[PDB]
Amino acid sequence: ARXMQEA
Amino acid sequence: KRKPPKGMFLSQEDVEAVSANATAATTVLRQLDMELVSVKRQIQNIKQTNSALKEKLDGGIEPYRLPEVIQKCNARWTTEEQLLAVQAIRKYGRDFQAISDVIGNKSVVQVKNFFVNYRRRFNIDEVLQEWEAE
Amino acid sequence: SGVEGAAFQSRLPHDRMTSQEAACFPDIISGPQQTQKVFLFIRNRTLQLWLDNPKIQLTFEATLQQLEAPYNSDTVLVHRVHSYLERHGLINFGIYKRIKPLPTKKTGKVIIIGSGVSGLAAARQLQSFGMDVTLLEARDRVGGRVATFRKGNYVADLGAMVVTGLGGNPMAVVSKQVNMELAKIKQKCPLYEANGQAVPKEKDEMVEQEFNRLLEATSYLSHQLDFNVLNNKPVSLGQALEVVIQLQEKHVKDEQIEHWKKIVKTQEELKELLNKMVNLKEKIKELHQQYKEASEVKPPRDITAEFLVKSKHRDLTALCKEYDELAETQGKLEEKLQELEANPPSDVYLSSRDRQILDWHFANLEFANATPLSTLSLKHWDQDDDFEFTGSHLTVRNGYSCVPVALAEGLDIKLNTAVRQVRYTASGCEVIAVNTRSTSQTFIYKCDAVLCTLPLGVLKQQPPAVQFVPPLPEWKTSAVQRMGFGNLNKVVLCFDRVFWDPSVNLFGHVGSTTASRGELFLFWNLYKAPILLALVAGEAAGIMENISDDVIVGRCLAILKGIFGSSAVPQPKETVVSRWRADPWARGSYSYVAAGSSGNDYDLMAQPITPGPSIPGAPQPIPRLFFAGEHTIRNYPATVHGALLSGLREAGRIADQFLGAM
Ligand SMILES: Cc1cc2nc3c(=O)[nH]c(=O)nc-3n(C[C@H](O)[C@H](O)[C@H](O)COP(=O)(O)OP(=O)(O)OC[C@H]3O[C@@H](n4cnc5c(N)ncnc54)[C@H](O)[C@@H]3O)c2cc1C
Repeated sequence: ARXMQEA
Repeated sequence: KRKPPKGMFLSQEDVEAVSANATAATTVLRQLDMELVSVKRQIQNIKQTNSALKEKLDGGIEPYRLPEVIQKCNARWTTEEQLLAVQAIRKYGRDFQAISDVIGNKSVVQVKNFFVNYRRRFNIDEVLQEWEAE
Repeated sequence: SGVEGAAFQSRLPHDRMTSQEAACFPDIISGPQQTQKVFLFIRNRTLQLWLDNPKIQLTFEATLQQLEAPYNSDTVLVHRVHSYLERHGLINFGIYKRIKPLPTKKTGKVIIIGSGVSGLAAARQLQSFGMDVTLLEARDRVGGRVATFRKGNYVADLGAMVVTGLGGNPMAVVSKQVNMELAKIKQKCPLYEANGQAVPKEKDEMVEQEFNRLLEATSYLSHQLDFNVLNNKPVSLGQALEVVIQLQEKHVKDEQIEHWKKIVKTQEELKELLNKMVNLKEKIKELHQQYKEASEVKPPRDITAEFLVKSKHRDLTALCKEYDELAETQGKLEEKLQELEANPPSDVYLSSRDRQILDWHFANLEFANATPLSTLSLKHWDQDDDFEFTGSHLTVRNGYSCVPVALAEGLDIKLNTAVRQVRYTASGCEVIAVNTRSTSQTFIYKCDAVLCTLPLGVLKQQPPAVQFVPPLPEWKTSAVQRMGFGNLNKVVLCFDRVFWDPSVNLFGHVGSTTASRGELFLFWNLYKAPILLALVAGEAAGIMENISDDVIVGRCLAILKGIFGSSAVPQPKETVVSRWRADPWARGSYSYVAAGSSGNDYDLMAQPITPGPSIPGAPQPIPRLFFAGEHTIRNYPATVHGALLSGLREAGRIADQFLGAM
C-alpha cells in the first residue's frame, strides 16, 4: 500500500 | 464536514438501530437477507406465471386481421349508405369515428351534416334514446 | 524563511507570543503591538543563531553582538529573552561546547529516576543550570525504550527506530550535534496474501482507498452524530469502524432489495398486460368467426345483413388496433426488464480476500497506536495529529542508542539501581533503591527534588514496583488508570545475503483471520547490512510474548519463504525478539489515548506533587516531586522527541522553583 497512518 | 465521505451512508436513525442491542447489528442484516430471498422467490413465481401467458399468446393475432381497402369518401349518400348510417347510429350512438368507418366512404364531418339534415326524416332523436337504453 | 524558519523549527509561531511567554513577559503582551514585534524578532533571531550552529553554547554576549538597532537598543529585554530561551530549553540543549566551563559551586540537589531520553535531557539541563544531578536506573545501560541491538556489524533497534520528520523536530538539532546517520524511508509497502503472492495492484488501491474512507467515516460519526458514548461507556475507534462497516453492509442489501423490488413491480405490470392481451386475442378470435359467418351469407343480401358484415368488420379492425398498441407497450416492458436484469447493484460490501487486506490496514493502525483499535478513544485517538513534523520519516543507520549514550556523557548515572520507594516531605525527599544484581543491598538518596521518568507501564503496576510516601493523590493515580499504555514487539532477522528487493524499504504479510491481523504483519530493512525487522502488533503483540523465539522465527521464515521462494531464504545467523509488556522496567511500549481518557490526562501526568506541611500552621511548601516522560507531553506523546521535550520542560520547572525564575 501507500504506507500512511505513521503521521 | 456536514456530509459523510461520498458513497458511505450513515443516517442518525440507522446508527441508533445497529447499536440498540449486542446483536441488533446482525439481526437487522439477517431480516434483510431473509427478504432479498422472499423477493427473488416472488420474481421466479411471476416470471413463470408470465411465460405461461406468453405461450397462450403464440400466433399474435396475425390469422385474424382483415386486409383494408382505401375508401375515397363521396358527396352523394345513396339510400344504401343512408340505411347503413341509421343502423350504425342505433349501434354506436355519437361515435362519429365508427359510423364513418362502418359506412366506408364518408369523412367524420359528413356524418354530422347527415346527423342534422336527416335529423327530421330519420327520427335520429328517437334512435339515440334507444341507444342510451343499451 | 530565515527568522520565521527558526520559529517554526522551534515549534513556535513567529506571528505572535505563546502562553509560556505571556507568563514571563506580561509587561509586553499586555502592552503595545510595537514592543511585541520587537520581542518577537529578538526571540526568533536569538533562536535562529542557536539553530544556525547548535554545537556551540550561545551566550548573552553573543546574541546582543549580532542584533542591530532598533532591537539592539534595549539590552535588558534582550537578556530576558535570552535567559527565557535558555531555561525552557529552546537554545543550548543537547550536546554543546560550553564557552564558560560550568562552576563546581553547585546549588540545589535533584535525584532523577530513570536514564530515559526524558531523564537524560532534564539531567543535562539541570547540570548546565549548575544543580547537582544524580540519575538512578534499574537497567545495566542508559536509553530505556531506545534499545539498540549490536552483535558484530549487525545493528538493529528493538525500541524507537524512526525520526518522524525533521520539520520542527528537536531531534533535528540533536542529529547535527551527535552526527548520527539518518537514512530516508520510502513508505511504499507492497502487500502479499497468506498464500504468498503479491495482492494485485487494482486491489491494493481499492482497499486502501476504502480504509481511508472508513476512517473519515468514524470522524464524521464522532464529530457529526456525537456517537461517543454507548450504554454509559466511551466508544472505541474499533466499535465505530464495526458500526460503519455494519452500515456499509446494510446499505449494499437495502440497495439490492430496492432493485429486485423494482424488477418485481415491472414483471407485475407486464403480467397485468399479458392477462389483458390474452383476453383480447381470445375475444378477437370469437369476433372474427362472427365476421366470417356474416361475410359468408352470399349476396344479394338486404341492408341489415350488409350492416352486420360492415359492423363486425369495423369492431374487429378496432380490437386488432387495441391489441397492436398493447403489444407495442409489451415490447417496452421486456426491454425495461433486460435493462434491470443486466444492471444489478453490487453483490457484496467486501469479499473475504478484501475484508482480509482491510485487516492489514487495521494492523498498520494498531501498529502505529501500539494497541488494539478496541482500546483507542474514538473522540481523541488522533489529537496530536496537528503537531506532526514535516519531511520524510528517517531510520538511524547508526542505531538510535548512539543518542542517549551521547546524552549520558558527563552525568552521574548510577546503573543497576532499582528505585523502590520515593518519599517526599516539606523539608525534602529520600529515594530508597537497591542493587538489581544483589537486591538485599539498599541505597538511600537525599535531595530537594525528585524527577520521575518512570514509564506509565511501571506507574500502573499493582502491586506497585515503586511506592510513593505519601501516596500520589487520587487525581494523579486516576489519570494513570485512565491513560493507556500499549505494546508492539519486533523480531530481528540477520541473514548473510539480501534475498528481498533492496529498493523496497518495507512490505507486508496479510493474515488469514481478523484475530491475527498483527502477527508478523510487516517487514523493514535497515538495508545497511542484511537485516529484516518483523513487527508484531495489535491483540497479537500481547499473545506472542508467551511463544518461544524459535517458534516466532519459524512463523517468520514460513511467511518469508511464502513470498520469496524456499531455496531463496536461508537460516538467520542471529535473531532477537522484543517482549516489551514482559520487560519490568517498561511494562509495555508507549502511551495511547484510551477510550475515556483525553489529552487532558497527559497534562495531569505532568503537574508536580506538593507535600503537606510538616508542622501544622506553616508556609505552604514548594513542590518536591516532578514528572517527565513520553506520557506527560500532550502534543508529542509516545515518541523520543516528546520524551526529550518533557525533560527540557521539567528542567525549566525545577530551576524556576529551586534557583528562582529566568
Ligand atoms: C518498540 C518501540 C518502538 C518505538 N518507536 C519509536 C519511534 O520509532 N520513534 C519515536 O520517536 N518513538 C518511538 N518509541 C517511543 C520511545 O522509545 C519512548 O517514548 C522514549 O524512549 C521515552 O523515554 P522516557 O524517558 O519517557 O522513558 P524510558 O526511555 O522508558 O526511560 C525510563 C527509565 O526508567 C527506568 N526504570 C523503570 N523502572 C525503574 C525503577 N523502578 N527504578 C529505576 N529505574 C527504573 C528504565 O530502565 C528506563 O531507563 C517507541 C517505543 C517502543 C517500545
